[PDB]
Amino acid sequence: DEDIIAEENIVSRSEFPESWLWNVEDLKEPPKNGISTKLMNIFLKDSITTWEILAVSMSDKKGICVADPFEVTVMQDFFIDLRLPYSVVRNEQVEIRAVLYNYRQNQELKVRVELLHNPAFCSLATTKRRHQQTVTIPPKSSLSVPYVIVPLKTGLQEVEVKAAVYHHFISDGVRKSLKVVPEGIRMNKTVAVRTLDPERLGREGVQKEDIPPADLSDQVPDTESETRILLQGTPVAQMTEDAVDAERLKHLIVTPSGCGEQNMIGMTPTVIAVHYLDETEQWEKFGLEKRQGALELIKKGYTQQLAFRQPSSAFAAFVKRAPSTWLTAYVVKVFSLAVNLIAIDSQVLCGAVKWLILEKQKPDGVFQEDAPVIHQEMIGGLRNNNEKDMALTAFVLISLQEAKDICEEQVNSLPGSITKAGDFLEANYMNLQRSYTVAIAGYALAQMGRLKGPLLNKFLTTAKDKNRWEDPGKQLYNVEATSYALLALLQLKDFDFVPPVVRWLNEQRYYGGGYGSTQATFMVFQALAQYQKDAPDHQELNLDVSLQLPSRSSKITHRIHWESASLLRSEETKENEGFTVTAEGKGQGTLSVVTMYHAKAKDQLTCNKFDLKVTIKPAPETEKRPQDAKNTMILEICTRYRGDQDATMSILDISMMTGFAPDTDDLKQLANGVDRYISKYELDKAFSDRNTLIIYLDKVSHSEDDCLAFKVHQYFNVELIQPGAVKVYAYYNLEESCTRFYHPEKEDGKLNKLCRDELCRCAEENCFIQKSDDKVTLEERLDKACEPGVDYVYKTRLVKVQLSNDFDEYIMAIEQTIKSGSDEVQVGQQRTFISPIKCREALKLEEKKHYLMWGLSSDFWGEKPNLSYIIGKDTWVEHWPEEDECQDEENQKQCQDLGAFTESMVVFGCPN
Amino acid sequence: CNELPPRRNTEILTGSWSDQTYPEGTQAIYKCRPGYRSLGNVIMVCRKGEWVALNPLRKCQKRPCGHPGDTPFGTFTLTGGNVFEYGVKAVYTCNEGYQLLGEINYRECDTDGWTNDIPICEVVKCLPVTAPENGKIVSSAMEPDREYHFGQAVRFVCNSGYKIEGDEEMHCSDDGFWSKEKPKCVEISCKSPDVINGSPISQKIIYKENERFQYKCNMGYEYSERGDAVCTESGWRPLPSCEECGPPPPIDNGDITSFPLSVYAPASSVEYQCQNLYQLEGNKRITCRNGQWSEPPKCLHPCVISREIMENYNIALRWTAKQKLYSRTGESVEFVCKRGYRLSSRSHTLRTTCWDGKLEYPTCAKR
Amino acid sequence: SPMYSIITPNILRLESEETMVLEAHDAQGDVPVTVTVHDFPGKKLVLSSEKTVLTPATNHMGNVTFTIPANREFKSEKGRNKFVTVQATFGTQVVEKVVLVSLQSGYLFIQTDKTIYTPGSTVLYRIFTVNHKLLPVGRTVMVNIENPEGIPVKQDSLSSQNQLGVLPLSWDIPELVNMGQWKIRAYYENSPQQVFSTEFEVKEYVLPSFEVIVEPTEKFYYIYNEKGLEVTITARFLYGKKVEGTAFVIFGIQDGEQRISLPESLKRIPIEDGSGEVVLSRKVLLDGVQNPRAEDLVGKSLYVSATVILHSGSDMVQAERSGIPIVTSPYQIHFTKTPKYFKPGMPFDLMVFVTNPDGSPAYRVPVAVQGEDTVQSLTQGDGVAKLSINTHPSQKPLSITVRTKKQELSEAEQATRTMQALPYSTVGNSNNYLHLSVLRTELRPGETLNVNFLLRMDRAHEAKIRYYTYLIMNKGRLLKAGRQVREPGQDLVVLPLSITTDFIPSFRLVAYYTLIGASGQREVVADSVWVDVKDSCVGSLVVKSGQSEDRQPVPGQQMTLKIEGDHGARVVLVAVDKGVFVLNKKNKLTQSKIWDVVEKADIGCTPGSGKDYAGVFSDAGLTFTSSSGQQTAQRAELQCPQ
Ligand SMILES: *[C@@H]1O[C@H](CO)[C@@H](O[C@@H]2O[C@H](CO)[C@@H](O)[C@H](O)[C@H]2NC(C)=O)[C@H](O)[C@H]1NC(C)=O
Repeated sequence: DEDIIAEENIVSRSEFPESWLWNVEDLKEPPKNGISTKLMNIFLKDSITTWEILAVSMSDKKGICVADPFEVTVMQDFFIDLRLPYSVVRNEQVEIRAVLYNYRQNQELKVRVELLHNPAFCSLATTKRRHQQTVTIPPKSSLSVPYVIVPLKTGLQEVEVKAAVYHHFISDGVRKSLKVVPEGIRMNKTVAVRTLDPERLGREGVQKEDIPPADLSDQVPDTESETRILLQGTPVAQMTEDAVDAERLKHLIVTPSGCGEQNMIGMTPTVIAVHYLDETEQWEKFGLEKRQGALELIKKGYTQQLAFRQPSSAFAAFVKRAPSTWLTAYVVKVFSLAVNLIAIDSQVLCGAVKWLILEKQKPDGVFQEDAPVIHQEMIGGLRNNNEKDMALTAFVLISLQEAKDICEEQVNSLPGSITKAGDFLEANYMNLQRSYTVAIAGYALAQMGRLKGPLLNKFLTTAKDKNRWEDPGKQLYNVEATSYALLALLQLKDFDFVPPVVRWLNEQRYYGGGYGSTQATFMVFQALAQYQKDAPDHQELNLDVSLQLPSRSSKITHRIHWESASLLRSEETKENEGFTVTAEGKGQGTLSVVTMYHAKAKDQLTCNKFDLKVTIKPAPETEKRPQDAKNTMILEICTRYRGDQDATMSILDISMMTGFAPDTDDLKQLANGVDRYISKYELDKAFSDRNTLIIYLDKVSHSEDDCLAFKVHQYFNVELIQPGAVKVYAYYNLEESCTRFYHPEKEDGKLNKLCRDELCRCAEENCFIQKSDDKVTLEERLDKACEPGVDYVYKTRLVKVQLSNDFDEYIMAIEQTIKSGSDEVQVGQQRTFISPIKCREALKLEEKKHYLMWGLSSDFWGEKPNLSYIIGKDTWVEHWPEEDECQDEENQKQCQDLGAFTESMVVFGCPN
Repeated sequence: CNELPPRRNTEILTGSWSDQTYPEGTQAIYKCRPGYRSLGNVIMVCRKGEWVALNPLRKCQKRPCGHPGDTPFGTFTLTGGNVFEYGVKAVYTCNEGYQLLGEINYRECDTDGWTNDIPICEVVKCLPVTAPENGKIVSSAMEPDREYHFGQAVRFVCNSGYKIEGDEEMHCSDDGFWSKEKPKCVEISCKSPDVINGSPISQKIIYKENERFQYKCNMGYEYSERGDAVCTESGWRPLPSCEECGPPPPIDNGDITSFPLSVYAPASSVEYQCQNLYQLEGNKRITCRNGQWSEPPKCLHPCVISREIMENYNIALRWTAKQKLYSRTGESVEFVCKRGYRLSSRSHTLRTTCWDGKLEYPTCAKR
Repeated sequence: SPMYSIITPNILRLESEETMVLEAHDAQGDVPVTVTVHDFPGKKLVLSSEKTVLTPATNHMGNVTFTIPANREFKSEKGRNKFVTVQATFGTQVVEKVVLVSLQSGYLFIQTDKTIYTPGSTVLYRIFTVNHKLLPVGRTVMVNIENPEGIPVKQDSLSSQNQLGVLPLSWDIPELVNMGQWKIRAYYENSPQQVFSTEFEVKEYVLPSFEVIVEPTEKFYYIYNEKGLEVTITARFLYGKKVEGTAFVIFGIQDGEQRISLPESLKRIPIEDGSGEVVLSRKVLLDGVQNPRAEDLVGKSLYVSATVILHSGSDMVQAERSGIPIVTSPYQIHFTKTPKYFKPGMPFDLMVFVTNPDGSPAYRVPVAVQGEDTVQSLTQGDGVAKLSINTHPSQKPLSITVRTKKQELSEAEQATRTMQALPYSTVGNSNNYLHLSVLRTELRPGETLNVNFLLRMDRAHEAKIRYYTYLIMNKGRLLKAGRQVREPGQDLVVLPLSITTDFIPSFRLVAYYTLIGASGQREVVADSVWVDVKDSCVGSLVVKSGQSEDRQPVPGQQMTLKIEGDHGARVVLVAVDKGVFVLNKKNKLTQSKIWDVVEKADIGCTPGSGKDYAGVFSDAGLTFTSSSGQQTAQRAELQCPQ
């Protein structure tokens, strides 16, 4: 071509990122007034827009700084804006627009624009011929070039448009991709929702769920589906019983005073209160500052109790009074639970312990109270005279085991003494009757782990209603007994029996304090404090869930832990399979199998809100030598809104057929009133390069069709005329639109294509093989029909021509099988040869005539019962003269060549 | 002209050119050599006696290659130029933490297009880590022994009764190796604390978990809040603070009358005492003579008379004080046969004496 | 006679350097001080242990700087607040205080490359890891990707070490994905309760080729403006050039969440040279709503929808401008910057905050107090004016009503607001007050502010006051403490405070004095004031052209970028098409948003002062504890009170 850049030397722009330059640079240059400047070289992308560059700095001494946005516009004098939609539907004819911009001040441009061929699309551009148009873009202006394409195969396909100007070294190219989507509509089916619980719903600790394959009955042919296996964990908080409210303990802060017994009576509530509030961490509501004074009181009580410590390291109500066994044991108890709060002297505690072993323990091993305490209300359940030996032993023993870790180093006879006490409780435990004694002796034995067998059975069956160790008498004795039993269950790790006990204790609302609350105040809060200690915050979650797909070689496993229980674990599989899921471990989960696919749509896909009819007719009459140009046609457009009311302001987007332009006079007549509007910008434009048009409507009726029409003149002549298009929509919504095509020949403006089911092939190539029969020889015919591509070579006779609105059918009788391929057709059978209507006049196939036809195996179309032939670009179709015609001297060359052709093919065939 | 048109540096001949001398007005078409572009053919003309240029403005420029394309997690730079023309080289470099896959790291704009493919950057990976002995890996994200990549951090937590030894956390560093070494889980142990202004009460030096350490404060000093420390996996909590012969041997059923101490030295002495009703035999006081303790005494076992054993022999206590009675070593006990019984064959006396836990019960065999 | 006192922030943060100020008033010689921090209540660990000596050369005033390690023990059963016992020991005396503890390790900022993403693309984001001083640190951070429903879909645990406080990450978006607002959630490993988030929309879209801007003449609509709502439409290509076409504009009324379109207001206007105008007439506005009383429309808003079509008909862009309040006054008065406690008899300062209906500051707006036309001030660039009044010695509640007196505006359209201040209750009705005043002006780093200490008390003990103790609160931690010498007789002393970059964005100055007065009782009187500073970066970072301005870039052309910033700083970049922002311009990381997060995590809760001397310390984020017993109440609220 002259004075233009060749097509092959133009590299289309393709780098159109929405964001880029995600880079990191360090400012290491020698500072200048504290600022270190770094010059950075960057490669711009192909987009023609403005980039906003944002900067964020991170310094050791200066911290983080977000700079102001720096805008950098990128542009060219001449470029292509290829406007592609996000997606398009397979096999639906669409029109795209390439808008050419010329931003030169005073220079018009003669431009040639080409749409590159793509096998995945159907357009006038083929592998053999190009789709060009030579337009003129005035200075400081733009021009729109419509291209009509049909997506053939799904997936990410590519569109490439190039352009070069004449008489200048100025070119541009745009290459963009779009998503091609199956005809059907996006659907998902909930295949399965199963509850995962191996310890509860599983056999032998494993749970196997069988998932059926999805229905997929309305699945669109030749569409893929994706099945999602969604594993999630079910975290379950284990319901720790609510701790006693901090306000209900305000009264337990008492100043200790009195003598050997009255001092401990006042010291008990304070020590256990701090012990409980410390464990439950409720000093926030109680008052943080108050805890300090509370400690001073415990110290006070302790110091005052040292005054009653007899030289034998024992304790009694008065210095002269004989040392009491129970009082010394109880002081050990309280002092042992208070070592974590204040400074408790070891000599005091350990001396009392060594005393009780050596002075009040018999050989059998049982503790004896040789001086009963004066306050009989501070001992609680031991008042009930029955089984003093068993009860008092349990009490003293518990005080020993509680002071074990402190006084095991100093007191050497402690382990042996604990063991002797344990023997007596073990021996006569089963002969107990009083619920209280079974409770207190049960906790004394559970601390050693000697509460098993029938003994543990008696401890559990003595609990009435499985939640309280109750005995006829004062309720305070029963509260103490149930507290001892709860401490035993927290020692026996029997968390299956603990919730009922604890719940009953909280329902009593007993907050300690009052006449003879000593035991019931200490024990209930010690048991509850130990309950909040051993209380385990959450049910253990550790799921091992393994999938098993038939199409996977190995096993996909997932470990659902507590720390990541809510994490959605998705595993996708393209095959619609039935599979096995095996879960094992503690905890709970949820399994959701959901399969996405493409479903056939009952509901209309296109033109849901608008009816559009477009007609193109030969205009009549015609004048002489004014008008605009030669050949004139009439475009008529009729639209109706599919609603209950009239439509509001609407847009008519009309693209001309290649070589046509609207008549100015008709447009000026439409634009005048009548609730229509065509802008002056459109009316001022010249007759050339006016291939797009927008008619604005004030409203369109819903009751009937609103119709307009105008004349279009042909100013440019082209061998292939591209169909024009009309797109109606309402201004408030561009998606609810309708688009129709018109082409004078081709009805309904549609391009030529052959569709069945959902696979369409392009039929816009050459009608057949046109060459000049003189130029053809015998070697030419022999070389082409011997190619491996050529599947069949037949001598046929055209029996019948069935004319149709879309494709012409040529019923041919296979007279002779010169070369057979896939089709095993016999002499005498008939085959139908299909061809586009544009070719009917170019082939001129008449009945009762003969033809030599050969073609590719890619020209097959059907299934073996109804196998048809497609006359494509590679289909050889030559007229075969009859025997009486071969005697003539004009047909001599063809007859000799054809007879030889048959002979060589029949006898010798292809050399290979 | 009397020659052929000169073979240009960026152009090529298209005609046969077999004659020697050429007439006037002959046009010599120069084709644009591979990797160059022009609006049309650069045509030369012979006139007078030289091959002039008919198209002085039309020249062959360098062919434009497209944008070489950016690769994920990597940038590029241009070599031998500042425009994407024929003859430049685009060298790629992966970001920090990303390593190149393959051996081709450049793209050379040739006559056809960009040479080779766009390089690919992969994130560096660390070797998988196994759970340490007596410990687990709480962190990470699922999958036993899956290859970690750059950045991912790992934490180590021992089981109960063990404390960590080494760095606690780590992460996959830049070179594909972990930032810290794999630690160890050792049993929790504590040494004897050095209490300031104080002295230890206990004897043991090595301590296990939850074992308490008892101490006293020197004169002039007193306990700071608490009076003892506990061995925890982190140390002694709280810490001991004072603000301003060996131990005697143990005896069965008895102890010493004083608080034991650590060292006694020769000439020291301690007194022993048995449990209640137990009888002591030997020197009640032991003495340290030449780094050795004297023979400590022993506690003789008394006898317990239970109603359960008396019922089997059909015998009862003469002076009915229980149902149970204790007898020290050397004490005698008097029984009587229950009503309707006789002294039996294998009995001789109803009065027997207890000797170090052995008492002969009389039997009555019913008359 | 000697009184020992400690001050520590209301809430103590982990892994952050915290200062504690120690004073020994009325003391002689050297006072050995040992500060130990223990856990509450067990006192299991000694979290810190520093030492110092209070010498007369330092006026018996020193500080102890300590950083509390984030042990894994301070993690509760979740939900309860954690506390520590701060125990300072001077000689024999020991003063302990229980302080609230925050689990916050510092700040995390997330930057996504774009604001909206198509299914299939990769989201590139960087996590900036700093401490409470915004300085880069190296810690372990947990990241969670979350779908619009709320379910986490990808967890991770990474390290910020050797990354200079910037952590580059990415997440691939599946092709099949749920549309809507997705979230990234990150939190430090040590502080799982402080979870920082950024959203990004996932949607199917294509970038437009031009932008449309709908900008009304006024930022509001006066209900009695007969002209109606006049609107300017501005359409221009993304590469700069203007747009020729036609625009369809339609109006609607928004009431809360109820939108009422106005079909009668639809207009089609020519867009010539990228600009058009369309007016919503008052008549059409009133006819659209079924209420003749125009007063009822006040409180509702207006939205405008414009559709622009190019003459080529190949692209169309719809844009909207909502939230246009229908008002009866151009201004709005706020008392969010004025202390709510006064000192009877002393001048009371007010920081009026006048804004436009859209929330932006209003410049040069006359404001005055009702009945006192003399007290008329003018708003500054930030829309903040200063109004000083004279209080009488009384216990009556001071009620202030401020109105705008913008001339050329009728009294019916003037903005008004009413506030109330409470008397500063004094210790034993001794009528001892302290008043701090500060020149109200946009303060910048590198200047000096004169702080006026004004004393009022009886003359029986005025000579006893020899010094003031002043403290500065910045970013929620104690920045600086010192003394102000005052001679007997001086009623007013001036403190020249040097303002550096460490005071951004704002600081509180709380000063107090102590004495033994009246009935020999130990008395503490305090007062605080809030001072704003010009929000900016500590250093600087500018991006400009590294080439000649005449040269316009070209698609593919190499370009030079001039980056000028702080020495040694690591700068991270991103280039985004402006078309993206036409669809979504939310969650964009700016500097103003950084200081917003910082200022919202402040432990101070008031502009200044309090009901008593303890309220002054607590409201300014401080805990005071003296050996004599004068101390602030405990704080059990991480968050400020309603
Ligand atoms: C795939 O499954 C989802 C479940 O999340 C289904 O729910 C649809 O999603 C939309 C959200 O845009 C919901 O408002 C509706 O519940 C569903 N809409 C429709 C039109 O069905 C649905 O079956 C699938 N999702 C989509 C977007 O179709």
